[PDB]
Amino acid sequence: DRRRINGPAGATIPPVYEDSGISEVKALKIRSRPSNIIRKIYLKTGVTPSASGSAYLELETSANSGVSGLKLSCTVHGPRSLPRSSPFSPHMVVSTHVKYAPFATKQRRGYLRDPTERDLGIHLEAALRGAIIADRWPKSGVDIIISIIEGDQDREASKTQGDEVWDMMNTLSGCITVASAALADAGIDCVDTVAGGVAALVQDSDGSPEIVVDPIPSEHRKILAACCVAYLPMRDEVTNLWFRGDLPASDMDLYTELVEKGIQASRSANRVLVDCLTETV
Amino acid sequence: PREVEPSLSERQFVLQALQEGLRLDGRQLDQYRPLSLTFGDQYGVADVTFGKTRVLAKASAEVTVPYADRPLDGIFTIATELSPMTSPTFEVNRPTETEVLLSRLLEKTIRRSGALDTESLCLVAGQKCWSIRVDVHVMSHDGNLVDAACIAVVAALRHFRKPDTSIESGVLTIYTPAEREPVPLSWLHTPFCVTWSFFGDEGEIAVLDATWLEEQVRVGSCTISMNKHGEICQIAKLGGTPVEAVSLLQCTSIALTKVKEFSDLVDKKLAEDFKRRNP
Amino acid sequence: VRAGDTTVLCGVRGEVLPVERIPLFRQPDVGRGELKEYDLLVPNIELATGSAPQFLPGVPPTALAQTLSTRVYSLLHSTRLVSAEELRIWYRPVQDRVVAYWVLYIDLVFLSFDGNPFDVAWAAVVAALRDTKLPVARWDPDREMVVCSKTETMKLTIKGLPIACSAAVFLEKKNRHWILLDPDRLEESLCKEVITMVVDFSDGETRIRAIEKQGGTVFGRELIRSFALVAEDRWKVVKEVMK
Amino acid sequence: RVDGRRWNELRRVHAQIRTQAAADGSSYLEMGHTKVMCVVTGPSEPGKEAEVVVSIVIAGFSSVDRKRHGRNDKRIIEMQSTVANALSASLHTHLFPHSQITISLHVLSQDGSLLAALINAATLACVDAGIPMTDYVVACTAGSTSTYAANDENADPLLDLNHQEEQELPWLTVATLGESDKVAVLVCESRVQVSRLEGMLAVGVDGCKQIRAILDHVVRQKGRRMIREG
Amino acid sequence: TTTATTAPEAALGVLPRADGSARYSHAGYTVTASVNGPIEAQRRDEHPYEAHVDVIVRPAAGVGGTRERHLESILQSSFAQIILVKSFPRSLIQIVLQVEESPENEYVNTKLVQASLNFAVMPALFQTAMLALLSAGVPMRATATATAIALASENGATKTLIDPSPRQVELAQSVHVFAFTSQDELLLAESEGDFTIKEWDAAYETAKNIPDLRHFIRSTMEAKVATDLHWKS
Amino acid sequence: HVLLSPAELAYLHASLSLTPPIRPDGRSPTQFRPLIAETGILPGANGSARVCFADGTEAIVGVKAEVEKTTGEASWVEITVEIPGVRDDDSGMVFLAQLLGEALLADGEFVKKLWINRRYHWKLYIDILLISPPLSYPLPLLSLTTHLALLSTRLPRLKSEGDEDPYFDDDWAVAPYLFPRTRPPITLLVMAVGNNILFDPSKEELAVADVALAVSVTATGRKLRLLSIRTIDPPSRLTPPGVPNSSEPIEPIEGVWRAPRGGAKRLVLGALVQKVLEKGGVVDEVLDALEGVEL
Amino acid sequence: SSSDIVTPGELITTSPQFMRGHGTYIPPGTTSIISSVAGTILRTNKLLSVRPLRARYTPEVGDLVVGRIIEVQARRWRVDVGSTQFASLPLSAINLPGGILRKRTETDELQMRSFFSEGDLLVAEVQGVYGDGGAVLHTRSLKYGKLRNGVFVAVSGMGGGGGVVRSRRQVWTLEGANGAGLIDVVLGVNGYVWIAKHTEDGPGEDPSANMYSSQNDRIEAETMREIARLRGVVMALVENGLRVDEDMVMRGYREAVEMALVSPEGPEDVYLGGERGRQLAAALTA
Amino acid sequence: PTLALPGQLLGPISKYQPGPGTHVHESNLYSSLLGTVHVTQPELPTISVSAILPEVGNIVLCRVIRITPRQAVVTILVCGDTVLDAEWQGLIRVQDIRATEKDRVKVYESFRPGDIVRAEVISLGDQANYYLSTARNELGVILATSEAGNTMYPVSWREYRDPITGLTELRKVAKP
Repeated sequence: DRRRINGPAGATIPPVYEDSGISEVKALKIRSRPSNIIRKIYLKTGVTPSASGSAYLELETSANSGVSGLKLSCTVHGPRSLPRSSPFSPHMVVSTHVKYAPFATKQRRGYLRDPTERDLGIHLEAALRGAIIADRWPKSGVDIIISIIEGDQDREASKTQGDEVWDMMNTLSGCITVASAALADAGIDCVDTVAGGVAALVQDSDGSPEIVVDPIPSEHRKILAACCVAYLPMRDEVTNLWFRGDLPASDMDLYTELVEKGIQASRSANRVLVDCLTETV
Repeated sequence: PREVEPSLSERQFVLQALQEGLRLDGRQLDQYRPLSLTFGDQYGVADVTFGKTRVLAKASAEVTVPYADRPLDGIFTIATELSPMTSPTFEVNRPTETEVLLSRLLEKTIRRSGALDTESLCLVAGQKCWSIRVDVHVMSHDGNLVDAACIAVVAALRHFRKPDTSIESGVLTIYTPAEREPVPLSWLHTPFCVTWSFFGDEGEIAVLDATWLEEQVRVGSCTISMNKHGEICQIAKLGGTPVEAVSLLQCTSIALTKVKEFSDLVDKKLAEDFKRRNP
Repeated sequence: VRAGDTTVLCGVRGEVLPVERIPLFRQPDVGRGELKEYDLLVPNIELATGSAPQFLPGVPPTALAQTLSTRVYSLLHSTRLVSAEELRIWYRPVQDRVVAYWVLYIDLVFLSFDGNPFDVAWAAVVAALRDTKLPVARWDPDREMVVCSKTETMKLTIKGLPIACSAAVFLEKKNRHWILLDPDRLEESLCKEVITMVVDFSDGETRIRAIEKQGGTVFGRELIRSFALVAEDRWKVVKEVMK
Repeated sequence: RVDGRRWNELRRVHAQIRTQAAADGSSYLEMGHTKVMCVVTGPSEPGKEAEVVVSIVIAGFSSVDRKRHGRNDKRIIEMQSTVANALSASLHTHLFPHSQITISLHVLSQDGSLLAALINAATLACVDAGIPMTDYVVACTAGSTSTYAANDENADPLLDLNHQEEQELPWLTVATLGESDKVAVLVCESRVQVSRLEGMLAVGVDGCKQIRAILDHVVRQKGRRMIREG
Repeated sequence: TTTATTAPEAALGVLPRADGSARYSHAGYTVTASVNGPIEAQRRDEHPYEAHVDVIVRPAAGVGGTRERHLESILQSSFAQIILVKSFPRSLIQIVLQVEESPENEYVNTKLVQASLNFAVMPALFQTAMLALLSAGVPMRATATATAIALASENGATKTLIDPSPRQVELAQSVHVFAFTSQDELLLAESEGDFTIKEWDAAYETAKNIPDLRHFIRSTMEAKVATDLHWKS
Repeated sequence: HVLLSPAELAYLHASLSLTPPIRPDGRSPTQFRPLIAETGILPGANGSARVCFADGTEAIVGVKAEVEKTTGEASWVEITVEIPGVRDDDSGMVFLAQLLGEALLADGEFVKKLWINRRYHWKLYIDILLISPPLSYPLPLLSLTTHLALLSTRLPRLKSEGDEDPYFDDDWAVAPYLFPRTRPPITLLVMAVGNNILFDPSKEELAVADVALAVSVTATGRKLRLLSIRTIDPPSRLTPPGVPNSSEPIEPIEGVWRAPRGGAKRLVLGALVQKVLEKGGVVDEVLDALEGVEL
Repeated sequence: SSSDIVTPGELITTSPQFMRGHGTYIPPGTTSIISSVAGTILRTNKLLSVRPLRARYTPEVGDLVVGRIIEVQARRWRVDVGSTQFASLPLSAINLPGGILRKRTETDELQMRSFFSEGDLLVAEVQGVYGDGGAVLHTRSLKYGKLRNGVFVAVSGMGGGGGVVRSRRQVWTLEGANGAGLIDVVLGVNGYVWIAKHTEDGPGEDPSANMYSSQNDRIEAETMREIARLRGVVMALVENGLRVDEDMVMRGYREAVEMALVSPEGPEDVYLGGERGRQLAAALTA
Repeated sequence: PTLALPGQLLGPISKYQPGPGTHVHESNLYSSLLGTVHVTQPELPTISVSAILPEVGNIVLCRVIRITPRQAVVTILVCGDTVLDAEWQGLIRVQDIRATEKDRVKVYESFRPGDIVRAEVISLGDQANYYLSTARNELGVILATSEAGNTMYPVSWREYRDPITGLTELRKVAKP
């Protein structure tokens, strides 16, 4: 591009490890965290005073202190005049922009922006737009910008870990939570705080699968299905439901439980979210 | 911003004058503006002036890894981004209908004409290939950019010299000018663009080299790219009011004559420059 | 790196570039040098959308990101901060060859922008590079590719510590002028004239590695000579932060 | 002689009109194995004359090789410019100054003569849409059997070239308003000698006459069935 | 034209269509600058108080990368300090600079995407832009002239190279670019490489008190005005 | 996207809010609109299909299978969605492109089918063309075309073994079906107003939806298997507010439109998916109609 | 003179006796009239014109049209009526509840969105047509104004070719069936159709500040069923090419009502798509 | 002093009347903002939450950015003595500048870009603009800077005078 310092002409290769010993790799990660316990959420508000409201969210990779994984910076921009090319809108226009930080980008040099970044925008847009009162501020717009500082797993490494979709659900859950923190910080009329919960159906043995809150695919041998839920506990409403996984219709109960635990994760995350907002004021 | 238009007085008069067989420049309908071709001190720089239309063009070669359209092939590109210097109507990083067609006509002309030996360009297959970039700078736009640019591009490419290279024990050595004298770029035949314009409401009036003012009044145009030997490398009458095929054949027949004198000029001008380099 | 409200996060990710993929490559004798010939350093600045009101998605884009990137790039090379000797990857059988080069993608993101971007941005670049620990890599002739140890890491031999100091002139226009160190976003909007001074004091004598005055005429030779002392003081305090 | 075809012989050209009910105008056109479907928005408000906006969609399946087409974004933008200018040479855009006409072209299959097919498909849709036209902007291809390098005087121009012929032989696209000699579009990207050009244009113009007979016939067959019922 | 010639060479009205223009060549660098007089500013840069100055730099070859974006900012900030921007509140001033030639570094293979600051070309760009502004008749507070000093070090001595070639710049221990206003004030001071403040101040003297560019600007402008005001008599 | 007046919307919401939902079409909540489709519409494409709704929208999908150098499974398949008049990057287009891919890659069985041998895999190109202008939300139609297309897809039979580069019989009639007669995934845009669940909603209906879900399902009533759910941001949220006759409204005034201000009630989500997966339900109706198309 | 369909570029007549009309053009170098479109040659008063087979609505003064407002402009709205360009609705051309009475007219120009907003439907009459062909609407008759209590459907001859036509009246009120009660119907000559419950402020006739409020009056289920039934009827006519007109709609509605009564699903079922839709057309063309 | 979170229950609609920062849901009143609760206690007691938009009748201070013989376009900065984190454009139509002789008054004689105007919002406008009227004694220019760039002072209601250059300039002075 004209706008960036292009790297070397040749295509650079990401580091490939020596992998000298198979034995050294040894045991596969196992979820020590209880099935109903989310990661430890670190959430801060007002991290970018220049913005009308902002928040920062960070998670321990595997519930290990200091081993940081997901890192999200969110900067809500307060109701502001809409561009004049489309100068009117009866309802406040929630606009969501989600970008992986260059450090978090799948490719250090990329021909195309990740479809994943656009997708997360739509999911987050749907989740937040439900939680935001558009009627309050007609003729105005509000822009929620999420900077995915760090993913819970390195992008090029995630390709090896079964599927990126599970990571995207984890990322989306964080985006919902942090964005809600920023929205509350920005003083944007919201129907209820919305927190992002995620839960999975997993099978790490020949025994029956378990429902697990806030999963990470590396900790499980097989994720049969997962669900991400933007949930409003004070409303008992879901603004954005996202589910993926092959489930027989005979297992409708498991899906129902999977959603409920996913909502339970959202309640758990909302607990941190309210605690952070309460202490903020 | 949007292009400025001539007043309907200017539009009517220019059309009126052409119906009289007269042009505001005093030239005949089938006559070009005084053509000045200047070569810069650096190899590969060519500076063409058609009266008030000036088009500086600089050729350049950089060895680069081959990918995409030419994954192992060696690739020649033309860049002709117009700038406010061309006219305030143009804006940086904002391609236009004029620029896109200008670039499209040039690249088709040079590539389809087979002027360059692409196989000669690749130092190594799938690893390193010479990339021949020619940058076209429209210093002043007074119509017929497609024609002025074509002369500058071919003049630059024929004037341009590659850095010398050598394969030794399989090692590709690329020599800076200090290490070795740059080698001229091999060049089979020189295509030249000719851009007719048509003005009558039935397209019955054909003008050979349009001033910017004329280009705003014309109802159509037809670019023709030809070798000195009569081989047409491309024709582009991309719409506009229709023109009788006999007229277009007349236009091409005349165009060959103009191409021949363009080819003679460039050959002469290159020879004159060559003596300055080697008296 | 946080400097008041301004907050820069710099991340240096190293990637391996095989020589067979490098045009103009030559085996070193052990040109512009490997760093520039091969573009082994790739700094890029992201004025992250919404980091400040002027970077809102609807606001027209500005060149500030590009200018800082090249400012860093040129300063990164002119300071000779990183030596290509460190980035070479050798085969050394047991006929030595360089088989690839480490390419440092030095990405910066302004999480918060409160003015004076270069000082923070440059500090982040230097701080990150000092922290950089590339994995020890070697040529695997059997796999015919460069492979890296999963545990062993080599740290960059960053030489010197060029610290960037900046200031802006505020004019009453007796034409009283106030020199404002680390201009805040608001202050930059009012001060047309700015000065940037990059100094290195690791020799115990201030060495100016770069100067960038522009936008006004208040900063004559006298103030610039005076400012070199101010930059040295800024270097001393920052030196105590970038341990 | 050409495989399964005479030198002065179109491939089976089959077209349909009002192909899609939703579109104000729609056309389907098949020229040999080249398939183009077109849906034209009727002039509608999206300044001196109506804007004609042409969007060409080349489906990946339409190309014999995905790599060959390689996106070809510059090629498509050029084709859209060619068609838009071609149609505007006939459409009475001055009758709808404050409106826009949108032509959407989908290249469902490519077997050469793509530009000619695109222009023909556009006119069929424009006629379907009821847009006042000066005359059918019919298009067709023509290319000397001998190569320009071969320089065979005995060789005579072909018509409606297949994709393979477009790779091997010099070829041209001529679009003529009506049955008239005058040419709205003359795109000849392949190298050809000037002596050959007159023959190719003469053949190409005649091809357009043949195509127009087909196109006009297709329009009437739809027209007759409509007046027969409403 | 070439690097060996001490005398700067310039022309004005080089490009006829432009409001003002100038072609300037010195020390092997040739740049052609077109200036457009206050015109409609695109709403993006329609400042309420003063005209927007929009410097555009186009390299001789390759597409303008980040490097040019910096040059545009450098010249945009300085010329905005020179032009009487207050006189055309909502207007825009285009200053397109086209680098027609620079001394070809015989010791390096062509690289078009290079993003390093090129102090080498800053003086030529500044002079040509200054001439074009004078040609365009844009009101200005003062004229300005730029000079480039490369502090090469040979053996035990430091050697000042004035208006160096890019090859000299890369070999130089440090390079400096000073742009002094007609009032002898400093307008730009871009510098790079290791140097003491004493070395910089020494270069400041070399660039300020020396080809007399002040005279060259005045002499060439005198010739231009004398030529087109010959009628006045 | 779609534009309607608040008074027009108020009627639609009220009509669909009634205990038996009075859809504007007069259609039953369980009932789809008439379906018109074609298979092998494009020759020389391993699978192609055309679908056109009574709504007037149409779409064409073509499937190209190319042997590529690699039981083995990787996301070789790529989906492209050509919408006329979009910038090739719009939210709707990319969201659809990911959504359809999500359905097929949801089980990963589909990836397995495209595995010629351990050395070579079938890289499958799915190109989706919306022939008509996007008058209504394309997702339902695009999914049905993709289902029909994949069903029509035939894969070259392999004369060659696997360790050698694969060699395939050339007869398209000899080439066996992909998804030979699990089924390719169907996806239904399901909508809710109040407690009423609605299927195959019209753009007018979808404009007043309190909840909208894109539910992707497959079969092996039929043995249905849920594959994914995505919440379509109810377009109702972007509609203008109603103006009562002669500030915060305290009451849900009858006949005054008001955009659905919150999320979907937790129970409704269970109801929306429960009704999709009920045996003999809408999915069976859709597959019955879809499987009846000649192939 | 519609013996056969004339086509674009086809010579209609060469003699100078005729004036040209819509769908035809004269090359400047001859007296000949040539058809611009595929259509039927219509001859009246020695003026030759071609009615195209299919063309977007072309307004004429006095046309009663239904359109939804797309834009708000200075003292003007742009109304989509399915024509070649949006019809204009001057702010001076609407029945302000008390524009003179309020003395707020200076305020009114700024608050146009209080009267109509983007997307709002209205029924209006064409008071004029510009040379470019854009219509100018007027809404001062009490029966004209914002449309409420109804459903909107667009007719453009989809498949069946035939669509809405000028008729004795474009607005009527039908008693309705199953105790629906008075429901109005508006057959916008431009192809847009509106079906709503009757109200005294409505466009219909039984056989002012609130005028612009978008609040629907209460509508009972049976009323919505019949309103839906009429909407199905209209589509049934269009999908089979029948003239959509008040006379042909009432015939269809009665047929549909009786069809539902004899149907086993009972009068409650309102569906009319597909074969059942064709069944209505077959019984309606008789 | 009670802190309330978004979605926190405040009480039934029968006990309170929704105020700023609150929203009703199923006959219950909730806080739509993170902020402190406040009850007006005037009919029912209004309840609100405090963690802003211009409104008709509000007095705003704005900066003139461009003037046209018809209307002067200003940027709204302050609404009711409250600075706005985000800004809105407003139009002062020539009719709205002066209380009398609205035909005689000219924009050039009233405001010029850069000066600060205190204006009364007349209406939420079409497109992106508000409509503001300075046709009142308390409304008009507040801060004015001469063509020479000096900060001026109001010599008389018609014109500002410059303390350094001495020149006067015709502008719509705000009387207080």
